[PDB]
This record gives sequence, C-alpha cells and structure tokens, in this order.
Amino acid sequence: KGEADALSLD
Amino acid sequence: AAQTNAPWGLARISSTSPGTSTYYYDESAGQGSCVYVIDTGIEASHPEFEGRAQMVKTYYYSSRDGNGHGTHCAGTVGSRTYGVAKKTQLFGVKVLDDNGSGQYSTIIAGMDFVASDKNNRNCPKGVVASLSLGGGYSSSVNSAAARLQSSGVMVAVAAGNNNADARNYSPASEPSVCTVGASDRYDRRSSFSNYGSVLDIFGPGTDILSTWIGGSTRSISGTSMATPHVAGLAAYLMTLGKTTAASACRYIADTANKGDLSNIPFGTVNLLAYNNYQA
Ligand SMILES: [Ca+2]
Repeated sequence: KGEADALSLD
Repeated sequence: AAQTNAPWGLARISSTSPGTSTYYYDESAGQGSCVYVIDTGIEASHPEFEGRAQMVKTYYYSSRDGNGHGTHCAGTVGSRTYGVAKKTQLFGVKVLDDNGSGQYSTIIAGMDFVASDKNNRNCPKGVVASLSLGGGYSSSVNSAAARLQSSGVMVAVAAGNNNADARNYSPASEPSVCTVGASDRYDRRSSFSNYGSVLDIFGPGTDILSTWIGGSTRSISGTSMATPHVAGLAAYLMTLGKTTAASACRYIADTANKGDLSNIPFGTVNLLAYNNYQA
C-alpha cells in the first residue's frame, strides 16, 4: 500500500 | 463482437471519441493469455469470472478477498460483463490485507512470486501483471517491478491518486513498467490522477463499474481502476499477436488516441488506451 482503497472517496 | 450498454470505460477504449456505449472487440478476447492481479485477492466464485479466476498465493491468514478492491480490478481485466479481455485466465496474489494495506516487503515478495510462478502455468499467449497499488518512493519496490517486467511479464501499475508528479511514488516511478494515469468519461484527466513524464498512458478511471465481493457490483474511482483496463488491453493484444510482453506498453502508446485529453500538464503524455478494433 501507501495508495488507496479506503471507501469514502476524494 | 459487440457489447451494448457496456460500462463507459470499455466503450471508450474501443472508440476514437467519448460518449459511445458499445464495446467493440475481437472474439478471441484474451484467450490463452494470463493476468496476475496483485491486490487484496479475488472472489473467484463470483459468477462473472465463469471459473476463469483462481487464487494462487496469499501472504495472510486467508486467500479470501475481504476488501473488494482486488475483485473490482480483476473484473475490469476479465469479468464477462465488466472486463476488457473476457476470456483471459486470472490469477490472484493477495499482497494487501482486508483494509487495503500491505508492507513493501510483502509487495516485493508478491512480485518475485509471479516472476517464478508464471513458469508453472500454461499461458501460450503471454503473461500480464496488474498492480493497482503503490506508496512513497522506494528503490527496492521499483527494482522488484523492473525484475518482473524483465522476466517476461507485461507489468502495468497505477500512477497514484495524489494529483501530484508520480516521480515520488513506487512502483509508479519505475521507468521500465507501464504507469497508468486515470481519465473520466468526458476525456478529462481524473482530478485525483497523478501525472508527470514517467506516465506512459491513460485509462478510464472515474466511476468504473465492476465486480465486488458478496457476488455484487459497484462503481468506484482511482488510477487503480485505470490500470486493469490497460492490463486487460495488453492481454487482449498479445492474444491477437500484435505485440509481446516486452513491448506491449510501447505498442499501446503508439496506437493510442492522441491529444484527446484535457487538463493534462505540460510534460505529461496525452495518450488514451485504444484497441483499434475494426470489424
Ligand atoms: Ca514506463
């Protein structure tokens, strides 16, 4: 990681 | 062949203009090629994979995708309804936990695994690796990506979602792989997409419909969405015998739609993945 996938976006 | 009312991204990579809804592609559809999805895993039992998907490796307690990110990306690569290469074989390598997190050592181990494992599989048309992940710059991660590409696997990686120069991110910053930027349905660079000289090509990344866990579907955004469009396109072209793993990225750039994107910073390529299908 260090990226994404968190599920409330921007 | 033609898929009507297809997700906008599939339609876009088979057209020279935005706004279409049909995805045109050759029936071969990536058959005979293999794509490794190095992510949170793949829900292999999802009907959309038709049994063409399977987990081969996990670095955690389970091989199950408890997040959904990996299943989403794999679907864009080759699910029957949301995929680019509808007949390709998918292999899942779980390098990220169910929170979408992973340590650099685990990610590197996952890449070396694929380099070796591909030798145990039957992929007469070639091997591709899709890496929809990344973090701050690291010469070790970049190096692992270069090794995988060098071993004969077409490596596609996400540019990152920081709206910054991808030079500061890995494996996005490794020059030898295929760094994918994101675009939206109106041919604008996605607002979150990284950019820079290291980018090789752009792919649909905003509001991408694809498979999800629990046998469902959902639309999300990110350069993580774009990367499987290119990985899938590469597998598709390799099966057609148009290019090889070593030159796929370059071939894709050469045959891309040029100058169609807006809000591309000077110094960043204006190229959008395109399959050049002609019936
Ligand atoms: Ca490159």
